[PDB]
Amino acid sequence: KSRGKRSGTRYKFSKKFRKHGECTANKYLEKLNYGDYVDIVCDSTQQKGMPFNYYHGKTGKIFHITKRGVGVLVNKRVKHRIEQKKVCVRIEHVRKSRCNEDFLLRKIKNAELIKEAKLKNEHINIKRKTEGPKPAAMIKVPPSKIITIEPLPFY
Amino acid sequence: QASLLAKKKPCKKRLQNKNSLTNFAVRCRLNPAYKLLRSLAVLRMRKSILEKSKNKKEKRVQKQIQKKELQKINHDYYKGVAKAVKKKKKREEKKAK
Amino acid sequence: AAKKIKTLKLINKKKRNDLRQRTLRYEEEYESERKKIIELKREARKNNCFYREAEKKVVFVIRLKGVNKLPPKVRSVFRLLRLLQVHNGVFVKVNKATKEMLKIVEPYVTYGYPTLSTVRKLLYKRGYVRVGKVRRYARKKIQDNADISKHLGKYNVHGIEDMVYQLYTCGPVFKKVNNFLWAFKLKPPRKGFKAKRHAFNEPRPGDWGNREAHINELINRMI
Amino acid sequence: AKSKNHTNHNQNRKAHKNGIKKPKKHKFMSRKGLDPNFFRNQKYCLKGIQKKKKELKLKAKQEKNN
Amino acid sequence: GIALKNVGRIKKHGRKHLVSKNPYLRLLVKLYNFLARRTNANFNKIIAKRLIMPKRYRPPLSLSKLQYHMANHPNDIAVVVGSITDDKRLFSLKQLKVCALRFTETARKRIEDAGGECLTFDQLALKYPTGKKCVLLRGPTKARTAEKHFGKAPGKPKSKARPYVRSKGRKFEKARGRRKSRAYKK
Amino acid sequence: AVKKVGKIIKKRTKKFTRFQSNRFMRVKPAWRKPRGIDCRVRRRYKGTNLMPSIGYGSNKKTKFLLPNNKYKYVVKNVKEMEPLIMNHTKYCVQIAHNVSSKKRKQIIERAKQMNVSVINAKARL
Amino acid sequence: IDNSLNTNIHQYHIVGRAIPTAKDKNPNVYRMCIFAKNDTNAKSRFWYFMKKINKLKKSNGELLACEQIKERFPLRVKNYGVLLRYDSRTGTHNMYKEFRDTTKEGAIAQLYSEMAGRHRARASSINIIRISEISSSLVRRPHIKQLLKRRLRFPALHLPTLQKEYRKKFASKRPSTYRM
RNA sequence: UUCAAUUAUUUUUUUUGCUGAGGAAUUUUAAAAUUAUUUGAAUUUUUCUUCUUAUAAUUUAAGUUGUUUCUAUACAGUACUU
RNA sequence: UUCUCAAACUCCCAAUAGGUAAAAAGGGCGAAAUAACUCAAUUUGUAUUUCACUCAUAUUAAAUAAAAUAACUCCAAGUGGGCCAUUUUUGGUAAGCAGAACUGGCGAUGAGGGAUGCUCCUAACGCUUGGAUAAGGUGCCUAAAUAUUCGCUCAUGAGAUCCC
RNA sequence: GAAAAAAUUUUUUUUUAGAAUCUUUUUAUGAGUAGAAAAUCGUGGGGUUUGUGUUGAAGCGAAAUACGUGAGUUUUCGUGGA
Repeated sequence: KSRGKRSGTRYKFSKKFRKHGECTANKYLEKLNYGDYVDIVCDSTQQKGMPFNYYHGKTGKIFHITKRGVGVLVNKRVKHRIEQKKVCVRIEHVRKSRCNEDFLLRKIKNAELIKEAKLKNEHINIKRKTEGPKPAAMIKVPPSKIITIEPLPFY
Repeated sequence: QASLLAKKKPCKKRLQNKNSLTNFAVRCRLNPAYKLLRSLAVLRMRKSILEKSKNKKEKRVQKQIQKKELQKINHDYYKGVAKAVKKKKKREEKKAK
Repeated sequence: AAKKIKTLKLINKKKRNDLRQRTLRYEEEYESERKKIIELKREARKNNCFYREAEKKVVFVIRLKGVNKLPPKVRSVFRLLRLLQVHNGVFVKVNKATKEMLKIVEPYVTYGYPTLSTVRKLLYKRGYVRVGKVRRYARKKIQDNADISKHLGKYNVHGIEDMVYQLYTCGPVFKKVNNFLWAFKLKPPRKGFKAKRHAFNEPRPGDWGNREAHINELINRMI
Repeated sequence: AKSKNHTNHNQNRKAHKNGIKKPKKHKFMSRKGLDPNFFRNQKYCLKGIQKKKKELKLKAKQEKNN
Repeated sequence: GIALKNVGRIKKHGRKHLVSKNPYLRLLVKLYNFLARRTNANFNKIIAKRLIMPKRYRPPLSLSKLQYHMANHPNDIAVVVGSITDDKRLFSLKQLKVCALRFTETARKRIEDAGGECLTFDQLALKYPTGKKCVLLRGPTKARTAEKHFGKAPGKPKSKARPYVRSKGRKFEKARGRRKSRAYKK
Repeated sequence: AVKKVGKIIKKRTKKFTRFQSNRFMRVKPAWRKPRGIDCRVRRRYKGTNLMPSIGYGSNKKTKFLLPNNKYKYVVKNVKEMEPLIMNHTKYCVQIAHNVSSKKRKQIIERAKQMNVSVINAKARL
Repeated sequence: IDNSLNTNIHQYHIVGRAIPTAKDKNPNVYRMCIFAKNDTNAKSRFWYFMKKINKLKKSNGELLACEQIKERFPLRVKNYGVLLRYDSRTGTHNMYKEFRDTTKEGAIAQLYSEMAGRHRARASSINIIRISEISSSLVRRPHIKQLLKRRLRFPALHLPTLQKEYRKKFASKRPSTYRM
């Protein structure tokens, strides 16, 4: 309690090492808008549309964009319930999220696998691997490549 | 009466478990092949102690040769185990001073 | 009427023939695979090579701890694991997520690799199956193939030996069969149990955690 | 003597007792907070689409019905 | 000791039986329970549930709404698990064949005059036991007087509901908490 | 223990006595659970005093049955025999306490003629 | 089956390696002999040493071989010398001790018995580094040196301890401790 | 005089303890099992060898039955109930 | 260069705990439509819509799940003094002291053990019979071994099991 | 919609269900103060019904091979006199 806005300055709001005034051209230009997921990250430079403490490093969907503002739907736990909150943030604060990129790459790769299978009229599964239990194997070992271990005396 | 569908049947009343490994009919019901497995077992058993006594000589002569050749090779493998321990023990014992 | 009844008897006879035949092919194949492992291992050791035998794919996990005073993550994992009663055993398919789940509950469960004779014998004496509906299960002892030939008929692993086969080899349909089966509620574990605390890789007694092949010995006692 | 100070005890467990609820409004985010001008342009488009649709629907129904 | 949630119980909610003492309605739920169980028809199962349902929560249907709904149906057999009420707001010419739980006397007379059929639930069961080539309808809940009263606080912001108010008089509830000028508004 | 007789198991000997009625004269002997109060004996401190619950209940087949193998039916007038008679195998007569001797004699005689056992016919001589 | 009763603990040869990688396409093979009550314990002890010695862990390795060792002669006596590192209440101490047995496993059993008896040291706190056969002349311990003399005899040093049947509560006459 | 031990898959056996819900008018039925028959195959080749072709029975199927005692040749007794 | 440092200092920097993700009311690639937005560019983009063609799914778009006993709405109750344990922990010499964190208990709940005991351990309970065990024991009190096996130990106040 | 037994093919004896908050059957489950619910039980009066009364009611005391998980119900013996 006794809780003003930016409390925990030395914690979260502390800048990344040697990162001052970073404002280069590529930062702005991403454009996926109303469907997109987006991370909310603090910028050392920009104080103007800085979020509240809780929203740091969190991710949520963009629901509205303006000139250099972004509305973001973020989940917050409020005691007994997780609820969706309309977080207004700025363009400098929003970072494009990468979860979508994992889904998309998998969709593209699977689609290529599906397309290949379809051309052959094959019956095969495009589902992800489980990283299952290792099968049987073989190695040939000369006396030179095998080392005898034992515990160590104090030294 | 035509429109309404045919009568359905209630659950059967509880019976004994009938769950012995030696309840042969139930076991055959449950596993149709188990009789074949009994027959296979019986074929192994039927020969009995006399045939097996005759067989035991034939087994021991052919197993002696096989075991002795496999064993000499394995004795070299065991010696390699012995050699590795001894090599480490000596090397360390020299090393320590 | 008579033709339908006749047809049903014929279908039952065909199934009995198929199941008897499948069992025979399985019986040869499993034994042959074991014999090949011997041959491979014997060939490698004598002829100066190292054969690395495969991982065992399934694990029988037996709970061996009460329901009072549970940690919350452990409580969650137990719900998923399905060991809701304190002497439940159940088969689990070894993968990476399953291993980590097993790790979270580790001091409160014993586990190991269930050998083919044991798996059949345990299934024979303590097999129950869910004969009701999804989330309206009814618990019935398995004393005929017809019940499980209903449930597993689409999957074609209908009849108990095929289920046993899926359990043995970690077969193409494992999850559904496992899910249809009841989680086996076992007897207390006869002579030579002892030491509820800690785990088996302490030098002191106590079967808890991984005990590999020695799971079977414990299962034989508590059958 | 003193009354209690911090305690947050049992509250997590009470939350998990009735389960931790999550929203379920889902589709079609709505009304006043929608983008000025652009959504009015969409309303005009929708009204246009609706007029073309209504013209098709009225003609097609009327010709068949009578 | 088993770890099951809700001690392993399946606990059904809502009506567990029809609690009416009406002999005819008890006879009707016996009939429709039999018809549902034997046929295994979804139409019958809905009828049985709607017959069991609270009499107050069973709706009136407007005649205007009934005709408006039936417009695309050339088969004439309307079934309504509620009461059918008359309309005084339009000509209401086109007839139907309607089975309902209850008919207003004026509505029934109009439907009969127009060349329609006002059909009992026993007649419906007898003629149409499978419910095929028919139309099941419900009257609307449409925010009844209790529904208008309730629904997550009328005095909270961004909510539309009726509180208690006796607002036939002049000087009734309009100020502090309901007014942007005086403190704040909902 | 318990009282098996044929296929009739009765599971409760020793009807319960209300707690503390042994110590205090005022407390009624007939059983009452201390359900309305905290009481530290509903808290099941072993051997203090056993107390009843539903589980002791009779089996469904035998539910209200007498060792006569016949349900008791109480009779205060002769005409009440007439529906009862076709089920005489499964029911036994009890004649009500308040029956005047001339009537009682008539009822006893008629009941005997109707061929059903009357369990208090050997009384009120 | 036999009829045999007392004393159990076994010897295992275990061989393992690091899991193959792109970075190293030929893992180092590591072997050790380990005295344990069972194979699962033997694997765990090997893993504890693999963890202490190398940066390998169970998740980053593979088993090449595990096989039980059987002593060459069960009934021919040998003098086994064992070097242990064990932990006291304060810290760590080294010891090299000598045991006469027909079995290495029996010698380890005597060693655990001694560490428990003479120091109150628990199984957890002992680390066995090498047990090997030592020549009769070489031996340091006087208790083992005495056994290795030319001729040995005793007049019976042990009290009777008859079967359960004959351990009855009352005796007819006073007995004797032992015959002369 | 021996032919280990420990796993693996199996097959039994000596005494013996406890238990018996139930009662099948269109499912205690059906198949299985086993026996005596009958026909065709099989294969480790068989006195508990396997399948299926036909026929009968039975039970290991398909939740205890039987026999002999006794109470007692009573009318409430010291037994029996409580 | 060198010695020692800070949890109210930070080059670097964990584990644990925490967040987003895993496709059919949707997604693909296309055409056509609609506009008062956008852009020279009323198909430049946008968004929407109508038509298409088509994405795994016999089981699956990674597992696992007595996952609907879930949701959702209503009406009303009791409660608003808490207390105990491990681990982390602040004040105070310390406290069975004051104050927390996470979880589990007790409270409101017990059976068996811990001689004994509100909280420790085992384990949570319809009524009964039989079984086999848990914690825990097995000289006698007091139910089971005067068990086996190797050590150590003599004490003119020996020593004897977590919480204790 | 027929099962058995007793007799001496033909007589006799036992049983012979349809109450839809009911009956048959299966499987799972059973802690509990504050607190909420349901099913019961008992007391005074009333309408209604069909019974008990002076060859003795209510009441009461002692009880009952009694019934019900239980609250309680019912009954026997003794008193009692409406």
